[PDB]
Amino acid sequence: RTIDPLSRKEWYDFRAPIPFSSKSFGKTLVTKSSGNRIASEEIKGRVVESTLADLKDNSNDKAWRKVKL
RNA sequence: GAUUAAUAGGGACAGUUGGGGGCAUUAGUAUUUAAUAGUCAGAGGUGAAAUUCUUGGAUUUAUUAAGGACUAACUAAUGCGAAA
Ligand SMILES: [Mg+2]
Ligand SMILES: [Mg+2]
Ligand SMILES: [Mg+2]
Repeated sequence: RTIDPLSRKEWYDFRAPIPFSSKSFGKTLVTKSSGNRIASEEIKGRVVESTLADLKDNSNDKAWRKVKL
């Protein structure tokens, strides 16, 4: 290996809104700020496709409901 | 002084029924393309292959947008229309 391609990558934990569990569900990858590119702002519009893996108690039976965040 | 009133036909009317028609509306993924992000070396296609596309970054992934079509699944020895 020479220079792992993810060298510049920062990770972020997803947080779910009021109906769902406050606990993070997944994590996302983004490139570091370049002085033009602002790290936080490259993520303004991203879209998360999840089950209810997102409601701790009630989740396990509903794999049938997809939620976009 | 006007025959009945055809399980003849025309008309009226009443609750329906239909994927019948004409206008408007309106959705839905899909193909194709574009944009914005990603990532990389292969994608396609075939019996094998080769023409093609690919580092100017394809195929692939996410989110939108444009544009013409088309109405899946439910869908059937079911329906409507004179037939198409
Ligand atoms: Mg469209
Ligand atoms: Mg359309
Ligand atoms: Mg029917």
